[PDB]
Amino acid sequence: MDVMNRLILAMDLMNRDDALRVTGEVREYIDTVKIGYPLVLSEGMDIIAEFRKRFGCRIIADFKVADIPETNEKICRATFKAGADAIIVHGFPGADSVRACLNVAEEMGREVFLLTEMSHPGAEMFIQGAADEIARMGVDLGVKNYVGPSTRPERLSRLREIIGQDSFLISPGVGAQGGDPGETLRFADAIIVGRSIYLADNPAAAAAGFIESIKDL
Amino acid sequence: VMDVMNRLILAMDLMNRDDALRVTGEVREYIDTVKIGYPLVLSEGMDIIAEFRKRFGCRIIADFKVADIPETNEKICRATFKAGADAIIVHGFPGADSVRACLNVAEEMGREVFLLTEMSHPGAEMFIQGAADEIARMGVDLGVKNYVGPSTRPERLSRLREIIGQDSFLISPGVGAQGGDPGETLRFADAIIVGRSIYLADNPAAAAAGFIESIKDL
Ligand SMILES: O=c1cc(O)n([C@@H]2O[C@H](COP(=O)(O)O)[C@@H](O)[C@H]2O)c(=O)[nH]1
Ligand SMILES: O=c1cc(O)n([C@@H]2O[C@H](COP(=O)(O)O)[C@@H](O)[C@H]2O)c(=O)[nH]1
Repeated sequence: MDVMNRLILAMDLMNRDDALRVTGEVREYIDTVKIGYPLVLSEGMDIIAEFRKRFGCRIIADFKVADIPETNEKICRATFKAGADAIIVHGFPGADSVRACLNVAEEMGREVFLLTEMSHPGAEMFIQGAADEIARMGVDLGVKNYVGPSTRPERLSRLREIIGQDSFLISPGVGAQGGDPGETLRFADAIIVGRSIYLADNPAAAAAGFIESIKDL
Repeated sequence: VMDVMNRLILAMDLMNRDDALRVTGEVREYIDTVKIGYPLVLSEGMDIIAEFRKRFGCRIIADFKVADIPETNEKICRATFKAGADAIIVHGFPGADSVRACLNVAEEMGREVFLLTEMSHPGAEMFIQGAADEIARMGVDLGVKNYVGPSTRPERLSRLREIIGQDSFLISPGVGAQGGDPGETLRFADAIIVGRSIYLADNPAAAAAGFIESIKDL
């Protein structure tokens, strides 16, 4: 995957008008938008096709898929039907649940991103202790795309070590949650940025600023 | 606790509105509580919750296995309750802050959180099972009153019931298609969740009636 400016917009605004306006304002800086449940549950899955019609951007569906294999398959099918190019899947529910997603992705053209360790404080309770093993499971399953935490660069670096330089790694927690853009890009291929752009007084200036920060990367 | 008719919750995972509405209507004399998840919601929109309420008397549990950071969890819960869900199911594995975010929204909006502890599928043994007793204990500490645990592992469901206490409410999937037994599961769970064994049946009403006959003494 080739992400313009190594910057993925996390579009978690919850109304269509604002979400479309803000995305339009920063469109020159990106070609990849992560759309999650806050927007989809507020405005419907039709929002994905609309983003493609308006912006001709890549769409990552951040649905943190975390069900049994049978249900995971249905979720992936519905999601790719809506025009998502990729979907984010939790590793914690185990290999069969990940494989179900990989199967559908193969069938419909698309990519699976495996979420290993999460960026928020609560990730330390259960996820962190499992995260290296989750990454190894991804490697065993042939997963090529991964998500790991900007807020813990040593954990992100370890994730990169496990999956190797050939795998693709994106990383949230930049800005609002405390992660640094430049440091994150030592290890990740792209950074995910939500609030620091979409809640900014001037989202365009915010996006430009991030790119300035990582300009020599 | 919610008064689940016949201790039986329909897992409505059909992916088109017409079939989902048909099947739910056919079993409505037997079931007043319907679990709606992402297969249906991502196919037909959140307004499907409204359509179910309009057509049927039914309580709606949104099985969204919420598993994000606290800030995103709050948004998901808000959107879900705005749409009319009585309750939402949240994963415990992302930790206490993520669960608390959901509880806080549920409290403000006058709705309920169900905490998913251990899962019913084989993959659950890899990571979830080893954390599940602690996830459940965490739920109790956080004041969670409603839980989900696996019919496919009676020993684990029994332990989960111990941890949460007799006063907590416990619902359990994996009955039928995944191999769990209705009666055995009701030793520990307040209600069983049944999907495919009802919604793929030639006569879903007959299938529901059959489940109820098998648990009539309970
Ligand atoms: O470990 C993780 C995985 C996520 O996808 N995300 C998500 O990435 C985004 C972060 O946005 P923000 O920059 O506003 O903190 C959100 O959409 C959120 O759900 C996260 O913050 N940490
Ligand atoms: O541990 C779990 C938690 C779930 O919510 N569920 C879910 O409960 C249902 C099971 O349906 P079924 O009876 O067809 O196997 C599905 O909606 C599924 O996603 C599960 O099977 N095991």
